Amino acid sequence: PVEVSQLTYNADTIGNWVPPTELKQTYTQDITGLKPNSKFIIVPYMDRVSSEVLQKCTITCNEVDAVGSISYFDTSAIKCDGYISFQANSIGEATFTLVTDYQGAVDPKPYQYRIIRAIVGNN
Amino acid sequence: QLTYNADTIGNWVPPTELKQTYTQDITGLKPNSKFIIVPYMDRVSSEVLQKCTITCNEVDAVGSISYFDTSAIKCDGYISFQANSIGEATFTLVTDYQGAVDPKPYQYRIIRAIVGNN
Repeated sequence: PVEVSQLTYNADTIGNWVPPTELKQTYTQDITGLKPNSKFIIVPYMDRVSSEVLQKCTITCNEVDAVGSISYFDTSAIKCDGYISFQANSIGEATFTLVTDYQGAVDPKPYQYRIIRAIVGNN
Repeated sequence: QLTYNADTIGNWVPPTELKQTYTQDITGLKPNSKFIIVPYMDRVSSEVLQKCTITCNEVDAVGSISYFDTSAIKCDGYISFQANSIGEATFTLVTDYQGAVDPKPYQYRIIRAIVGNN
């Protein structure tokens, strides 16, 4: 176990949300390979050319106690905001709900996420 | 035991010149505690290519943050740092904006692991 005086944050795990294939879509996505039963926070980041066709995406976890929503929007009024604080399950997984409303969706570029883990205790 | 607080948000002070290097102190933090600051965005693009890059002046801090609001959107990076004994941390901002009439600030979110005396 890591003493609080040696606490560090690992923030180098990044990934992509699978893009939708319809203009309005609700779906889920699993993230996998996490330390089992650890506490994490997932935050949005962006390095992404705007589609300029109003690609709105909201992510949440329907577990009570996974707290927060993440919002993405790429057209003029840029959103890359929110967070979700969650605990990975006993096999190192978590699931998220995505709700997308895109005004165009030919071959959309994924929105992007970063997972942060405090390395302290046995987390 | 371990929970995160991620609701502390703030603004980076905007530049007064087209090309600028300046510092900003974030204050009010728990003295000596360890944090990670990430960029976020909730902001109308200027469309005038407002580029901002941030690094931390504190001893042993690590990372860089980048912002860019025009076509190729950047809201990226992170800095992991320790607040000083006063509850402050100093950052260096490098800005290169193609226009700069009353610019909207770029935005940050500070994450703290609430564990032990952190």
